[PDB]
Amino acid sequence: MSDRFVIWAPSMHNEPAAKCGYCHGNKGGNMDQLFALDSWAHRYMNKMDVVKIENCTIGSFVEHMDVATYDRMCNMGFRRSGKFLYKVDPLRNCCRLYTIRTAPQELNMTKELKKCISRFATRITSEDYCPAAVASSDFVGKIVNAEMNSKTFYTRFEPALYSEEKYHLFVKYQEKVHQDYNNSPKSFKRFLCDTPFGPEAVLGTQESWEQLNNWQRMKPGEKLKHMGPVHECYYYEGKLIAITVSDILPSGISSVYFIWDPDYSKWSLGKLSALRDLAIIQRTNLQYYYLGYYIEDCPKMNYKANYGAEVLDVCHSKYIPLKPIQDMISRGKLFVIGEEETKVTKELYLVDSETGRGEGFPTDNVVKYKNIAEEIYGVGGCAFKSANESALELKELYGIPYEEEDLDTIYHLKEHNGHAPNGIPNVVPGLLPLWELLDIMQSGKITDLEGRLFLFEIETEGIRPLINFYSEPPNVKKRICDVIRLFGFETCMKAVILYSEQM
RNA sequence: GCGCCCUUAGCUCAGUUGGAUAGAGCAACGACCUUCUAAGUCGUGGGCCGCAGGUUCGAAUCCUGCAGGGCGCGCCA
Ligand SMILES: [Zn+2]
Repeated sequence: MSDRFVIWAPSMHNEPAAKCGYCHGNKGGNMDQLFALDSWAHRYMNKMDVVKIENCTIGSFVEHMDVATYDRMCNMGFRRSGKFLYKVDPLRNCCRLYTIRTAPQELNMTKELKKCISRFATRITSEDYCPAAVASSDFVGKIVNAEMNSKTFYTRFEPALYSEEKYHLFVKYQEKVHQDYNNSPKSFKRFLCDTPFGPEAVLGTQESWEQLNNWQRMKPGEKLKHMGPVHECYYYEGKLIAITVSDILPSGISSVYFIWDPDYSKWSLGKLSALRDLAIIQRTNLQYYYLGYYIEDCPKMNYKANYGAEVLDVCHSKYIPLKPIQDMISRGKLFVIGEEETKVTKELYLVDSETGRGEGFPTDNVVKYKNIAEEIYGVGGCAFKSANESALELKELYGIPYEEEDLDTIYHLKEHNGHAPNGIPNVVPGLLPLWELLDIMQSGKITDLEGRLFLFEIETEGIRPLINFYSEPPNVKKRICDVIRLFGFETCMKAVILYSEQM
């Protein structure tokens, strides 16, 4: 209990584009960003008026997942945001997302923000007192040893729980900068108190917290044992003015949000948490700092570019630094990196390994990459014809209810408003392409997992062994292999999958 | 994220915060001692400068820049 990987069958629940929190479905005269790329933009310009563009969501209702398994998941792209563990395919949807990582050892921050760190260190010091005037090329030295020998601004680590003290600034700040004058209490309990991470992992032992607050003088090499969300309050005198919210994985730290007190924002609390929590890595033995979820379609997130982020890729699990591809990722275009064996007529082969399913790939710094995703799932790419016939063989090979769709049926018609078109699109770079699934059955690798997994329906509550693969209903079998196309091959081996019918 | 502030001894301070780093308390020596030159009072002597350049006989000193020293509060899923 509370230790196995739990993920339900994804169901693309869709809503009108007005409900979108970032894009609203309107981006002026920038219809190229709305669709995949320019190739279909030149052809769907007159067809977009007859086909509605909604806000597609790809995700599932998860219960709990162990920290070790989720580390791949947050590296894959399925970053936690509430209990709806979700992701957005890079092809169709109007608001794409994918995890990013930052490295504090060699971050290439811009010179514009270099003046910001010069401001917070002067005021905090107690005037005459100075820790000697020496060279400070590494900015760690003047912050770690200054927060403890004074009472200017001291912090304290806390778990992710409920605290009444934060409520005062949690409401007024939204009423002040977010214009959210109607804040029910459920907006705090749901967001930062019910996480998919294991409750024992969040609790752990206080010893991990004890050494965590001792990060200032702890010697590197000590074994860390912290895994889960983190809350680092920002005390001042005898109150709080900022609340840090982030999640520390067993391999890195992922940040989400920030909160200020409206009028008590004297000490420029916004940039303090960011600049004094990526320096945790140097003092500890951690390796990664995840900024969270990146959105190119939302211009507001451009400040995260200065954080040294890392635009991810979900089709091939190959990290690539944000700055070298700053222009390439612009305008909301697709981003799938090819290989030396690039082909414009055959689909991509996939790899299912313990370390080769989103557990880091070897990367070279000085490399002039090129974009090949445009020639795969677009007008100029011939891979669509091969994908069109790929679905035909799936139906006549084993008997799984996957039927192809016509040429002008890639997106739901505006006449489909009266009947919700529940289903999983086949042309999705995030989803496993049909090329690899075809080789799975031929190679016999599907057989090993066959006969070991149990059929588990939420509305049935029945346990029965699997002896004949074709005896189970095909519609249920359809949902089983859908997750195999989305959530790592092997993976599902150490996991149990549930299904949703028409939720 | 943008703003105006000051970048001189181990310290506080001068040179309208541009033309020698000087007094004073400290630690040093000493004609200064009833064994108060290791708790009097007087000569004072080592303690000399920050990272780069910038436009001028000139730079502790109009500072664009950087690391470190001052002040409203921000386009912060
Ligand atoms: Zn959207």
